[PDB]
Amino acid sequence: DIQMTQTTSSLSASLGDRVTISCRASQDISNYLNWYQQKPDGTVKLLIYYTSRLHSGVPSRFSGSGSGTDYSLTISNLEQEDIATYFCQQGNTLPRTFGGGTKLEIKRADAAPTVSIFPPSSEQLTSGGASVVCFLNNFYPKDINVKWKIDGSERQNGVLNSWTDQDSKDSTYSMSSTLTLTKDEYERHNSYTCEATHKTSTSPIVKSFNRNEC
Amino acid sequence: EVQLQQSGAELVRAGSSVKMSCKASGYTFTSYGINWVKQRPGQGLEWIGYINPGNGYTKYNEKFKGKTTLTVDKSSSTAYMQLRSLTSEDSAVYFCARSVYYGGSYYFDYWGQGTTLTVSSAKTTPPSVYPLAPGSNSMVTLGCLVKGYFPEPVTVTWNSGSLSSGVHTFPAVLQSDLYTLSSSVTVPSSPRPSETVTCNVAHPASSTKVDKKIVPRD
Repeated sequence: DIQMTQTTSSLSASLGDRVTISCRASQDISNYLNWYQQKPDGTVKLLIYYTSRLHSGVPSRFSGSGSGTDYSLTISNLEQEDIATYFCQQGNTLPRTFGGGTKLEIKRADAAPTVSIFPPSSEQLTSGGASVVCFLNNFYPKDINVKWKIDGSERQNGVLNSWTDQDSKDSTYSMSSTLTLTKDEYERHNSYTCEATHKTSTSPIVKSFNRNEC
Repeated sequence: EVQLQQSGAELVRAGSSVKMSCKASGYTFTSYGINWVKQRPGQGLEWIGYINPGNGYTKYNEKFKGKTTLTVDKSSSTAYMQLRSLTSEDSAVYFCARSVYYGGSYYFDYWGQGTTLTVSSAKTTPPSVYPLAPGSNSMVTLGCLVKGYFPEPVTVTWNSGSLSSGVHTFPAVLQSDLYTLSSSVTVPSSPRPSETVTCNVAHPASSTKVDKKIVPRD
């Protein structure tokens, strides 16, 4: 079939900026390309159709063009309501295909994460399990990496991570990393480290604790 | 107004099946095709297939054919989709949208709110709230771990909501066939452990409400 490519999963902009999301077919779509918008709440709406250009009931700031393989959507003046995920869609050949989507986000001044680590709770230890959690909150841009070190080394297994969409008051992101072991394994070692690597600085921000010290 | 109300979310065991609804309104049901898209967290929409209510002519996307069957009721102007012998990769959100004409080639001008299909076999199970406290400067972050529950959702709050700003409740993750999530709150050092900081975790499905107090030391 026809593969639709949208270079840029996430795209940054300020409110009031001309924004452009690209989309490129794996072949000549003969100008049969559509564009859908999808709000965070999940709903989907049609914006433009037929190689872009053709509107629906949508605001004037939305514009579109393209031809053959290369197409694009442009929002002359970005509005808060505009913040969402945009998918393009070729209606030239079956099966109908969709691009990867591009999700706008706002431009914040780089931040550097606030890192906190938390040993396991007695309550959970009694259950025989043990989980060490670590929060990397309010940071920007969204790209980040969290590294767990037990007794000063490796550790990949037992690590589970969660991320949040951009905040709506400040435009930061946050992340929750969780390493779960067995009570026994947790007692066979001493220092647990949560290292955070963020462009915000070349030296990882390190937080950890020693059991013998608790 | 053109309206498409899809069925509620469905929780069903793998191997089984399920038929979801999509009910059109504000326009002539048989004059416009219906298509179904599939969306998994892992971005992108997948074009399931398209059915013409007037004739019942379906057209499937090879990758869904066989396990999927598109039907309709040209009476209650309602469109249906059936997914058989479910796998986990069936877990997702399904949209039905009306397809339309200009310049030779259709497009979807109206979508539904989508239905959420979750394929699991765990059962209504309460979570275990675990307090997250620093061990034995100006601002202090505390937490609360909600592990081993099912199915979503679970509602978290701090001090019955009196602590709103500076809170972060992370999306859940499937641990061992169950769900687990965390939640943080950043309050000044004067507040805790001075005063009380408590997480309020509610898990509806199991009719469970929990208030765990974050106390000093491990």
